[PDB]
Amino acid sequence: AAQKSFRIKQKMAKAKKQNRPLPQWIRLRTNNTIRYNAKRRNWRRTKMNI
Amino acid sequence: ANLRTQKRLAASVVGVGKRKVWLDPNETSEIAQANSRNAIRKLVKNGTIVKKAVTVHSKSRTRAHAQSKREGRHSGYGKRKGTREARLPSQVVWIRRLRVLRRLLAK
Amino acid sequence: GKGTPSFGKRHNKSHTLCNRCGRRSFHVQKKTCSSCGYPAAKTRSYNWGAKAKRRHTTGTGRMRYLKHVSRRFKNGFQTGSASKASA
RNA sequence: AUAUUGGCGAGAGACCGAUAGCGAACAAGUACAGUGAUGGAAAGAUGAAAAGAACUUUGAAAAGAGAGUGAAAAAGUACGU
RNA sequence: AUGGUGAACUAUGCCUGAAUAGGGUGAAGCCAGAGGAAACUCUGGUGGAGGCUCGUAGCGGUUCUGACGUGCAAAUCGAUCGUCGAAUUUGGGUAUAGGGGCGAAAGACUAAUCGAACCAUCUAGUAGCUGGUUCCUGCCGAAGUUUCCCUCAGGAUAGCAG
RNA sequence: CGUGGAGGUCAGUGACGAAGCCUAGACCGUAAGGUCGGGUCGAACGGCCUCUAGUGCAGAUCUUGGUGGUAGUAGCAAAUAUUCAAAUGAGAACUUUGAAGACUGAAGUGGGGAAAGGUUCCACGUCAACAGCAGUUGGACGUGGGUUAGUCGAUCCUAAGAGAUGGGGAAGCUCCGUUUCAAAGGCCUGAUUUUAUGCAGGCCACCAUCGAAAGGGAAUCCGGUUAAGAUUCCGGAACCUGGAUAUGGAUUCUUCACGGUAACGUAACUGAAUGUGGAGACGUCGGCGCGAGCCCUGGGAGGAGUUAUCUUUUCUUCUUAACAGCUUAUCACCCCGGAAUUGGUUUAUCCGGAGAUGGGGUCUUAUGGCUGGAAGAGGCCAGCACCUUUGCUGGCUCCGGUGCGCUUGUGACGGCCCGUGAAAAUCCACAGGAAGGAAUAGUUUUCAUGCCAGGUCGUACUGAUAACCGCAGCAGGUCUCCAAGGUGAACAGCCUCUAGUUGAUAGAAUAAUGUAGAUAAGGGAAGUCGGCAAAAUAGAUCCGUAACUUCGGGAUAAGGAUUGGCUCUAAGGGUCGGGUAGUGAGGGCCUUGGUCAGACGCUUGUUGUAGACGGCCUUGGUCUUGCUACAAUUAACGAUCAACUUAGAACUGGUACGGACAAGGGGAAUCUGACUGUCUAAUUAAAACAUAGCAUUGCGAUGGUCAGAAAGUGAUGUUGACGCAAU
RNA sequence: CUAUCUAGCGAAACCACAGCCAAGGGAACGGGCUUGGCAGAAUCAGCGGGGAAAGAAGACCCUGUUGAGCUUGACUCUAGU
RNA sequence: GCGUUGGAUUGUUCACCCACUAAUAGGGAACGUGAGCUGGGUUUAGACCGUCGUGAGACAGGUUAGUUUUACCCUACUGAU
RNA sequence: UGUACAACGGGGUAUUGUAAGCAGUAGAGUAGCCUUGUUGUUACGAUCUGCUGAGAUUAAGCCUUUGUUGUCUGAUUUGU
Repeated sequence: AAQKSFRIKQKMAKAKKQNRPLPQWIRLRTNNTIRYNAKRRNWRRTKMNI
Repeated sequence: ANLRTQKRLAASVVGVGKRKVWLDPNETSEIAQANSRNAIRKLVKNGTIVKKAVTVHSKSRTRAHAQSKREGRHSGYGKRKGTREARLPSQVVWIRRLRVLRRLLAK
Repeated sequence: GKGTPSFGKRHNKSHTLCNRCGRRSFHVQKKTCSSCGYPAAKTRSYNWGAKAKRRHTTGTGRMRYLKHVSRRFKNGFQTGSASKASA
């Protein structure tokens, strides 16, 4: 919100790091049952609510 | 080739808006190579991007039209849509009348 | 309009992040978090809500101290160092 | 000597078998909805072993037809039956 | 019934700021002139008042009972409308909370819900009242009648039946 | 009969193949069902004697999941818009570029933000999915980059209010109050030379904390630079605060300054406790004066446009910041002087013996002017050639005018009130006199200069008929600054310049019935519950206007006459000048000589150029004047300048003229509420509520009304009968 | 501008099964029962009679020994005084 | 077989008048006809007056204001292949 | 391959209402000037007149046409 606060920004910086797909190596791991990033967050469909 | 970025950049370096920047299509081969303001800047001096000089808004009728009114034309009852006070308030006419009486007596 | 046209007049915030649990239940005007309670000296947990208590009891975090307490008593709260037996 | 669906450590059953059994056999108090107290799911089984398809051809490719792998792909990852 | 949450919507008060083209009408006060003996009275200028007025921005919405009415829309669009410098419109902070708040009152508003909020627990609340009530074959096989009951869309007793 | 499991048994069946599933193939039983054959398929299962139960299915507007007909149908129709060519691409009504045609028309479909969103910002590559058509395009996908602060804000103060102590309640979670029944604090001088900082006195008493990134607030701007940043980065130029130290100046044996009669001034020109004063600090409306930005416009220096004909034509550049020196206004005040024959004076009538008019000065410095910053900056143009990285040489960047013009700021005012329209931090000043001080120098760090530091947090983008909220990219809602030209009263409607879009599925005929615009001969409300919808007048100027009344209104009542264009007429202002002859300056003194700053400019010197043709003196023809004269005055005149407003006269147009837009139907009455106003936000805007007015009631606080579970608790009450409370 | 046709996209409401009538009886105004009339693919655009069409286990009336709001010389209590 | 009207009042069924005309006859079809229209009346909720009730409220009382939705199905009908 | 057809053009019919340009001692008049006038012309001047009873349009569902140019064989289907 332009004139933000560090508490809010520290949370947004956390969101940016976790807004990524799986690196390809994950799918090749032994006994892997994970195929997609179920925690994906986008700015259109869902809101963070800080 | 997508030239949207170049049109945006050319607008800022020249100063005028995007409606007065001219990026010809005959040599568009190297326009897309310009991915920087310095690259666009040399594209202006050589003659690639002309300034597309401003559209004329000539107030020639108005100067003649206002000339007619100053002569005493278009001053009839059918040329007026407001009361005689909206056009020229009686207060101003009174103020213009006092301030010349006050100074004349003082003079 | 009590419906859609009145849902666009809401751009303020009533609650905000709770400095103690971070659940965004800290009422601004009331200055009291509605989920745990702050800056009250006690975390609110009512017996009429059992799912809510189950969401914040021991086991939902890390247990930075109690994961070792069972192990520490598992031997008898020894202190010092270890000896050399063989190999 | 008495009680103890909480905590730890164990042994069991004419119990349930994954639309059942705890809400959750799975990154389950998770995603998500609500300004809030709160509410809250869906999701198991390719094959013994990826050996998960070299290479030929068509197509811009996605893919198809062959070939090949594999007992078997009427097992090819949108994969037991 | 118990215990908690809610005035970011709207209801009211306070603190703090912000917004309201252009015309009409014309009050005091003032100036000059005229009349008359006085009392005083008329004429002509300013003057801008006035919870006034025509009318944009804004706020509501009267009518077409128009459009739509599985819509752009859980109430919107178009025309026609009332008001528009004030018991005006509104931002932010704050205060008032459930049989309690607030109400220029309409039982109106209280975050699509209110002549009585939302959430969780008691709670699988109680129902003489509707609905459903999951395989075959064989044998027997009825009643809507007596008496009593605040009893007559129900029971108990006797009867019919196995 | 059948289903999930348990005990026993058939040494039961079985990957040369169980279970499960399919099978208008066969057999048995009346039936519940059981057996076999074939295909599919790969790990367990069956018969019998018993036991056990979460044991049977068609529906309970039954739970979960899935799929149908409807159906390839309804529909993808508001916001006046599209077309051609090339490029890319396998694949263009939609991507890009170019050329047209339009729209928003500057209360934007433009530029920035508050809340909100959180990387949507920018670059590369890319189309499985989303963009209800498509798509090599994207606010989508994968990978990366980007937010720079002593000055902008948060930080600090306090408002309405929240709330911790001491206390008092409450079994208690906690409630009351927050300065009240609390002995609640640090602070300058001196001691110094173990005193580190204690100690001996002068002292003051406030009395937690939080609470408004549009309330108060110490200090900065310009040029330029990224793919995305800037008042933050580069360059240049500032100012503020905290601190340390000197240099320079003033002060002084009249030891802590002078001048002016005075308002006051001079860069400095001692000074504590305590007290006082000012700023912060501030209602709304109306007109007037002045300033800035913009608008209009003349001359000149350049560029671009038209040029069948005409136009000394049209458009465009000509700009100057924060900060600093000098200077500048109303208002206000000071010295002389003294007033009626009362006078000054604003658009708006206030002032004057509590002392005017007049003459002379002081002050605040908003604003404005010259200069420095700063023309080496930016802008408009000509030559040079660099696949390039790019620059050099260069010219101008100048002088004006007007205005009820719009926006805005400010000043002196006037109107309004039973509303007279915030606090504190902070900063400064005055009274006071403690304390210290001279020249052999002591102060002076609120005089000039010099030195150092300014910590943390935010800075990207949207801010909306695609970035926020309405399940969605939903015609809804959301606070604010800037805003041009013309017609026109106008921020009205209509067209355009800057800027931005050209976006919301398309192609062809374009049946009915529709939605939205319209037009209809004669009559005319005969229609309908009701002229409901449409229609007419509807701008401006002149004439004229009744019943009634609370005398203010009704009333633009009702009802009549004109409106275009060309050529004219008249009226409405500003600024300057009220003489001749001799005389002094003709404070321009140009002109003739040069005297010598007459010099730069066109590494010493060669010798070449102008002296900038200018300080300094002239024998001079060189339109302001003090003196005398005629006699000085009337009539008033003459010269320049640039605005619109009003009225009138002829002519003219197939009698058209508010020619588009814009824009009141009117009158006689009746019922009822006095009026302005308010409510059933989503079917009732009303004669309903409210309002002023009137009347009644309670109450003199050890009280009246009301709250609380108590309280050493509160609301009225920061109140007092002309008040509060209930009607 | 739709409606119409075409290129692309592409639901919902509703659905015992389906859809030609007269008369009769019938739960006494059924498309299907009976008796007669009649009946020839596939369909397209309108239309509105009907399917007692759709939307909600009628907001009217009654019953229930079902409630709620309000009122009072109903009954029983109660904070306050 | 054919024709049975135009108007004032009332929401009006009804009724009474004006007038023409040859005449202004009675009726049924879910008291024909609202997915044909209108909403004038009765019929939710606002409000006023009179009577009744101590009151909240009651009245064929009188009066004013009061969102009326969907066919993109089958049949029937109107046209077409 | 036809006095065929089509597109232009021509003529007719019709709507319309008298243009573009030049010229005019037409023009309410307004002012400069020079030989200063017995129309003095220059500049402006709504409008009017003469060619202009013209100009424009004339078929998309008007009529005719020997004139110029151009076209005349693509696909599918059918038997007792």
